[PDB]
Amino acid sequence: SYPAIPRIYAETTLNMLLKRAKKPRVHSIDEYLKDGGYQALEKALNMSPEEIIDWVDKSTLRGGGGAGFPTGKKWKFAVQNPGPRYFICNADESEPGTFKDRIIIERDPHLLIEGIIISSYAIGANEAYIYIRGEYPAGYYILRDAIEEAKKKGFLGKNILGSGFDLEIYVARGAGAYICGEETALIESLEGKRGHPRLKPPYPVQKGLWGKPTVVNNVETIANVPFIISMGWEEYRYIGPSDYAGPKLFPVSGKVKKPGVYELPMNTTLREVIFKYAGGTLGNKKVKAVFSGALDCFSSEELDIPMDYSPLGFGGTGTVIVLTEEDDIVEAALKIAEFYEHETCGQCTPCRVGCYEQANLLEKIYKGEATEQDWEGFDFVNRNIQPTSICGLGAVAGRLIRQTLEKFPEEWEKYRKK
Amino acid sequence: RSYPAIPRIYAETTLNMLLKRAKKPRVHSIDEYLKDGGYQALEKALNMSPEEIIDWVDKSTLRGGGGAGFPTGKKWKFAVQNPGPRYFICNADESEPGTFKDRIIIERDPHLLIEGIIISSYAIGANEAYIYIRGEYPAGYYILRDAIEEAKKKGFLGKNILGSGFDLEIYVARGAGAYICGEETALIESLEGKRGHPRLKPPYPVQKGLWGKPTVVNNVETIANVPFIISMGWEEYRYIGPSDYAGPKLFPVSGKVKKPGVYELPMNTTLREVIFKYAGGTLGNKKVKAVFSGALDCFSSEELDIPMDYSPLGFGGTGTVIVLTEEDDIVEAALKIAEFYEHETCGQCTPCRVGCYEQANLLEKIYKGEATEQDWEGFDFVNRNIQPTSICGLGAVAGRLIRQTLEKFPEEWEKYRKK
Amino acid sequence: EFEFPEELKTKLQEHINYFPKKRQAILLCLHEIQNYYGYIPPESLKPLADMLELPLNHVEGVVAFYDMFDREDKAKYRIRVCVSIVCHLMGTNKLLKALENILGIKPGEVTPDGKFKIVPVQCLGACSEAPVFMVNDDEYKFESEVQLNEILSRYT
Amino acid sequence: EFEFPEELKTKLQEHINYFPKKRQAILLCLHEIQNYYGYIPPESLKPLADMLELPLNHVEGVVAFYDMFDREDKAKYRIRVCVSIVCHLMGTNKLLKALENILGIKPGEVTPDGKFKIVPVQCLGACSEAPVFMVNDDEYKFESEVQLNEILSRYT
Ligand SMILES: Cc1cc2c(cc1C)N(C[C@H](O)[C@H](O)[C@H](O)COP(=O)(O)O)c1[nH]c(=O)[nH]c(=O)c1N2
Ligand SMILES: Cc1cc2c(cc1C)N(C[C@H](O)[C@H](O)[C@H](O)COP(=O)(O)O)c1[nH]c(=O)[nH]c(=O)c1N2
Ligand code: SF4
Ligand code: SF4
Ligand code: FES
Ligand code: FES
Ligand SMILES: [Cl-]
Ligand SMILES: [Cl-]
Ligand SMILES: [Cl-]
Ligand code: NA
Ligand code: NA
Ligand code: NA
Ligand code: NA
Ligand code: NA
Ligand code: NA
Ligand code: NA
Ligand code: NA
Ligand code: NA
Ligand code: NA
Ligand code: NA
Ligand code: NA
Ligand code: NA
Ligand code: NA
Ligand code: NA
Ligand code: NA
Repeated sequence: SYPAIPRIYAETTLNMLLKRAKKPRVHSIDEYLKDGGYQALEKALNMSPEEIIDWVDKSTLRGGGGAGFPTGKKWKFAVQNPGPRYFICNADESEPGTFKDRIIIERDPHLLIEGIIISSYAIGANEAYIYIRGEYPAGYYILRDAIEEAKKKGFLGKNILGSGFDLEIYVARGAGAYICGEETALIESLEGKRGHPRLKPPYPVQKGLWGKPTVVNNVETIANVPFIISMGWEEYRYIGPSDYAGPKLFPVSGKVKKPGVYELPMNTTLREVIFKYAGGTLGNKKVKAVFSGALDCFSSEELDIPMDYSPLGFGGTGTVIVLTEEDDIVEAALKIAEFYEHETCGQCTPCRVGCYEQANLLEKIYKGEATEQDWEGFDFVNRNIQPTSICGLGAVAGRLIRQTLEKFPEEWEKYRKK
Repeated sequence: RSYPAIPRIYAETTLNMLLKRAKKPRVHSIDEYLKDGGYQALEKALNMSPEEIIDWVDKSTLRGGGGAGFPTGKKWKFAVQNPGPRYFICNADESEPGTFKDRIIIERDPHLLIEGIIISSYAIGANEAYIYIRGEYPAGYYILRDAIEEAKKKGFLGKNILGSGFDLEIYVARGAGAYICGEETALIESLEGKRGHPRLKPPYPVQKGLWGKPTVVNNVETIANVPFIISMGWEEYRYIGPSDYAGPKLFPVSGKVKKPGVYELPMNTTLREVIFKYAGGTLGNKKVKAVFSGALDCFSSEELDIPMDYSPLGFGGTGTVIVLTEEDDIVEAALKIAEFYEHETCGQCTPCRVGCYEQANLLEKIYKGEATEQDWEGFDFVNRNIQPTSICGLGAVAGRLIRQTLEKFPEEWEKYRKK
Repeated sequence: EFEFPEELKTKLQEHINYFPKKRQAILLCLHEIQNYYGYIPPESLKPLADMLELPLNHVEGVVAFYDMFDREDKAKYRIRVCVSIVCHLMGTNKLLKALENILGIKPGEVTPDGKFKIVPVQCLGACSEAPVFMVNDDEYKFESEVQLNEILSRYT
Repeated sequence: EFEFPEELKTKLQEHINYFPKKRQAILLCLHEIQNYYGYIPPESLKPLADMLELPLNHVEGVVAFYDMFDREDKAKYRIRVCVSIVCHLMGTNKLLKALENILGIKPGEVTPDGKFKIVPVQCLGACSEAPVFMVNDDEYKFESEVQLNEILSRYT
C-alpha cells in the first residue's frame, strides 16, 4: 500500500521507457522479468566496464536533466580519475511543468534500478544513491520496495550474479529545495548539509561526494541504459534522427486536451507535440506561448522547431507548458518570478537580491501599484541576476521573463499605462 | 571461479542460525565464514571428547531433517556401540517434490555444512566422510569441491586437524537421477558403485553400512545444526522454540503463496502461520484447498492449525509445504504424485514395482475420462496394495497422499467417476 | 530535558544506520520527527544533533534551509497546495476558495483544532493534473468543492 | 576398437583415483563421458569397465538404472524440463509450448542439428521458482517466451 498519486496520462510511439509506465500502476519485479527485464544487466556483466561506456557513447545518449550533456562522455571523464567512484541518480525533479521522471519511478522502478546497476558497473562505483525530492513520498516507498525485490533476486548486493561486482543503492529524500537538483547542491545534501551549490571547477566527475569522482545522471537518462545494452548501440541509434537518437519523454501541461507524458523521437516538432499527440488546445483556442518549464518562452511563430538538443531546437527537459490566447503573459511571468524568488539559495548577492526584487517589483506591476522607478528597477534587476552567479539558477532566473518582454511587448505596455 | 547458473530462491529467518548467511543468495567463502566466527565450534569440539559431543547433541533434542525425524544423538550412540572403523555420510540427495531447503545451505553456506561434517565425523570416530549430492545439483557439487579445498588449505581437513590427532577426508559423490538414492541403504549401495537398490533392514547402516561397517547417514539440515549446538551449548539451543521440539527448522514453501521460498522458523509455528504470516498468504488471496507435504501427505484447509513439529498431530516430515488453492484440481494434482512414484520405484519388490506403475497408468485414464468401471475399481485396489512386502519407505507411502485426497475430497473424485 | 519516545528513537536509529555515515541521515530523521510530532519541536534538535554526531548549529541551519520542515505550527494534516505556474493557470484560486469554504482557513493558517494547515508550495511535479494538492503524503487533482469535501472527509 | 581420447582418459583416471576404491567413481566417470560426447556411446562402456575393474554388465546395469544417462541421443545441450507437481501447477505447459515455438521440438525430441534435446525430468529441487528448467548445468526459472528466447540464444 502506497500514498495516493494522480494518474498522469502517458503515451508512447516507441514503447521503450513507457512500455510499462504507460499503465498507471506499480509494475513489480515479476512483470518486469516477464518482459525480459534484468537480461540487459546479465549481458552487461559479461562485458567490460569500458565496452559499456563505449556503447553508451556511440548511442548518442544525452542527459535528460536539462543540460543535454553526452552521457558516455560524462562517464569517460569520471573514470579517468582514480576510484573509489560514486553514482547518483538525480530524482529531484522540481522544475515547473516537469513530471516526466516520476512516472518511471512510480510505475516501472526496475527499469531505473537496472539502469543504475549497469551504470554503476560501467564507472566502477560500488555505492549508488537515488536522491528523490521530498514531495514524491510514493516514489520513495516504491523505490525502497523495488530495491529489496532486486536484492532478493540477486541483482544487488555482493558478487552480483557471480560477476565479482558489488553494489548497494541508498535512497535519500530531499526536503523542499529545487536547488538540490543542481548536481553539486545535491551532493552537499547527500553529505547532510544545506543544498548550496559549489564553485565549479572542480566538477563532480573529478571531485564530488566526499571529494571522490561522482557521476550524477537524471532518472530518464539512466532509464535509457538497459535499452542500449539490450538492443546494442547501433540499433538504439536507428531510433529517431541519427544525431539526436533514441526516445525522449515530453511532459505536456496547461491548455491542451491531453496533458501528460509523451514518449517520442526528437525529430518531432513542437507543433506536432501539441496538435498531433496532445490533442490540440482546450476549446481549440490559438496557442499564445509555450513555456519550456521556467527556462524559455516560445511564441506561436516558433512552433515548427524540432524537439532535439540542436541550437534551434526546443532542448531542455522537453517540458511543454501551453498558454492560449486569453492567458495573461504578465500574470504568467509573475508566477515564474515567484518560483525563482522562492528557490535562490542566497549564496550569490545578485541572485539573492535579484530573484527577490524581480518578483517583488513584478507583483507591484501586476497589481497596478508600480512607480516609474519600480518599472525601471524591474527592467534593471531582470538583466542583473546572473553576475557572479556560481550555478545555473542565477544564470536563468531572468531569461523567460526577458523573452516575454521581447515577444509580447504590447501586453506589458498595457500594464505600464496601468 | 564461476559456477553454473542457479535460480535465486528466497530465504527468510526469524532465528538467524542456518540461514544467517544463506538468506543472502550467493556463495559465502571461507574468509566470510571465519569473520562470522565459523570453525570455532570445530576447535571447541576437538577439545571435547567424542562422547561429550554425542551427549550434547542428544540433550539438544536435534532430530533428523531428512523426513523421519529420528533423534540424531540416539543414532550416533547406536553407531558407536559397534567396533570401528566407522563412516559418516551427508545425505544431499534432496529429490522429493517441493523440497529445496538443503540446496541453499550447500550453495550459499557450504562451510556450515563442512564444519558440521567434521564435528559429526569426530564424534562417531569416522576418518572418512562422504557427501552424496544429487546429479541435478551441479553447482552445489562444484561449490562443495571448492569449499573442501578451502577448508583443507586452512587446516580444518586432512591429517592431525589442528594438532588434535584426528584425521578426516571428505569425498563428494554425485547421484545420476534416482530419487531412491536418498534412501539411506540405496545411497550406500550407490556409493559402493552399484545400482541404488535399498537393502532389507535390519541390519541398519549404524550396524552394517558402507562396506559392512558402522555408518551414520544424516541429512544436510541435520548436520548444519551441529556447529550451533557446540557453539551455544545444548541448553541455549534447547531454549529455541518449544523445549520438546527445539532448534531451527527449515520450511520450503511453494505453489500458490505470494512469497515462495525457504523459511527458518521454530517448530511451534503453525501451518497457517507458515502460509499466511510468513509466506505472505495465497496468490490472489484465494482460499487454501490443500497442502501437500511433498509427495507424502495431503492436509485439507480444516487442518491448518497444526504445529510444524514431530508430534503425532504435527506436520512432521521435511516441513515441505506445497499450497493448492480453491481452483486447483485435486485429481490432476494426485496424478502428478502418482507419476512421481511410477518414475522412482526401483522395482525390487513386486507390489511396489507393479503398484506404482498401475496407480499412475489407471489414474491417467481416470483423469482423461477413459477409465472403465474395472479401471476405477482396480485403481482403488492398487492404491491400497503398493505397500505389501516392501523393504523401504517408498513402497510404504506411494499410495498415502492419493488415499488422503480420496478421503478428504470425495466430491471432486466423484465428478470424475460420474464422467 | 527532552527525550525522544522509544518508538521514535528506534526509527531515528534505523535511518542513522542506513547510510555509510550517520550525518547523511539528517533529512530522513527530520522527516521522521515531523511525521511523529506534526512539526519539528526546537527542543528536539539538540538530542538529534548528538545522535548524528553533528553540532546543534549545523542541525538548526539545515532545518531553516529546507522548506518542508516547520518549527512553528503543529498540524495533523498538511494540505500542500501548488501555487506555481501550471496550477495557477488551471485553477489554484478555486481550490483555495473551496478550502476556505470547507475549513475556514487561508494559506499559512491552521484550523483551531490543530487538524489541518494549508501550506502553499512550488510545483509538485503533477502539472498535467493541475490544480494539485497533497494531504500529508497523499496527492490529488482538485476537481470541485464537492469532490474536495469528500477527499478531506477521509482525514480524521 | 573404441579408445578414449587422452584428455578424457586423464579425467576418468582423476575420478578413479579420487575415492578409496576405483569402483566408487563409476557415476563420476559416466557423467564425464556424457559431458564429453553428448551421450553415453554404447562402445564406451567396455573400456570404462576395464579401468573400473568391473564386469561390463555391471556397468551396463548402472547406465540403464540412472535416468540422467542417455545412450540413444547425442545432444550438445540438454534442456531438462521439470514435469513434477509444483512446476505443472505453476506452468510447465507454458514453458513446453514456448520451447516448441522457439525450437520446434517436444519432450523426447532432438533438433535436427543435434543442438537441443528436451528431457522431461522429475522435481529439480527449485519448486519456489517453478516452472524450472536446466540447460546442461545451468538452471533457470521460466518467466515468458521472450525471456526464454534470450536465455537460449546464449547457447551456440
Ligand atoms: C537549479 C538547477 C536545478 C536542477 C538542475 C540544474 C540546476 C542548475 N539539474 C541539472 C543537474 O545539475 C545535472 O545537469 C543533471 O542531473 C545531470 O544528469 P543528466 O546528464 O541530465 O542525466 C537537474 N537535473 C535533474 O536530473 N533533475 C533536477 O531536478 C535538476 N534540477
Ligand atoms: C524413498 C526415500 C527417499 C529419501 C529418504 C527415505 C526414503 C524412504 N530419506 C531418508 C533417509 O533414508 C534417512 O532417513 C536420512 O537421510 C537420515 O538423516 P536424518 O536422520 O534425517 O538426518 C532422505 N533423506 C535425506 O536426507 N535426503 C533425501 O533426499 C532422502 N530421500
Ligand atoms: S546562482 Fe543563485 S541558486 Fe545558484 S548558488 Fe548562487 S545564489 Fe545559489
Ligand atoms: S519398496 Fe519400492 S522403492 Fe523401496 S526397495 Fe521395494 S521396490 Fe524399491
Ligand atoms: S505547477 Fe502545480 S504541480 Fe506543477
Ligand atoms: S516440482 Fe519442479 S522443481 Fe520441484
Ligand atoms: Cl575450547
Ligand atoms: Cl491572482
Ligand atoms: Cl566383463
Ligand atoms: Na505516477
Ligand atoms: Na559503501
Ligand atoms: Na512519509
Ligand atoms: Na528537493
Ligand atoms: Na552533469
Ligand atoms: Na523464491
Ligand atoms: Na577458527
Ligand atoms: Na569432553
Ligand atoms: Na541456492
Ligand atoms: Na579412507
Ligand atoms: Na539422486
Ligand atoms: Na577430498
Ligand atoms: Na528421476
Ligand atoms: Na464432499
Ligand atoms: Na511559483
Ligand atoms: Na536442480
